[PDB]
Amino acid sequence: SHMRGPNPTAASLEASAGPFTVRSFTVSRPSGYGAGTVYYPTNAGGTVGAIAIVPGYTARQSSIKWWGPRLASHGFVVITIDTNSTLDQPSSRSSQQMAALRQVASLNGTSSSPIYGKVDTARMGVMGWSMGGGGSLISAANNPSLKAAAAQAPWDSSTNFSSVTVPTLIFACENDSIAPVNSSALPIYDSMSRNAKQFLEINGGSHSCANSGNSNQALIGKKGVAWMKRFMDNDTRYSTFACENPNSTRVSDFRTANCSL
Repeated sequence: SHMRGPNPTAASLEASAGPFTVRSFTVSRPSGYGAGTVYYPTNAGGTVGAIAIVPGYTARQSSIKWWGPRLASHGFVVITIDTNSTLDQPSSRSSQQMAALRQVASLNGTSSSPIYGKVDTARMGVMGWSMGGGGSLISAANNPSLKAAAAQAPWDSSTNFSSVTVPTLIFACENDSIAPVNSSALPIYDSMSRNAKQFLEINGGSHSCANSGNSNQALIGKKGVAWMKRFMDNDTRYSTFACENPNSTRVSDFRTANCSL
């Protein structure tokens, strides 16, 4: 267990920001990816786990930026990345996500870095949108020591993620016409037998339903923070929120397995 911050409430996890103070910086010399913003917290008590977030095809940090402060304010170091090319495919995106986690761990050891010793480099998570969500699931399949994964509107050329043992949360957008739920998100979710997993489908959601500026930041933010706290911190105070079937008009579908209360 790695418990930091007060006992959460649905209300405080729905809030725009958690208890901790967040400052950010642009990574100076990115190592094995295009660009990175690091978001961190100053007064967490101990060190916090790190999460690397990757956008979709043609997209940049903009699409996924809101997660940086939303997660960091609850006790994580979060790096949002631009890929080497906006036209990088999921396997390449996974490689770059893992290179960003690698560099976050190096900046942890770098006296000139604002996250100097602010990071616990044994507790790492992966997140991403679309092809970046596909990348996150590849990162989880290839690296089972990752503590948690969350993909929003994921897309990959293959829907078989049966090797994934990492607790995985899938955000789906009901009306997605880019990576439709019935051919992408759902099939990907159904492939995972060996892990804690969850599927939350956003009612009437387009492909961008979990991106910066979305109309469900309360519910989506609550779920992603609760999932990452539960599984990255092994913090059982978050079990109620991580596993709950939300009683919301904003949710069109909910599935979960191996998520014990």
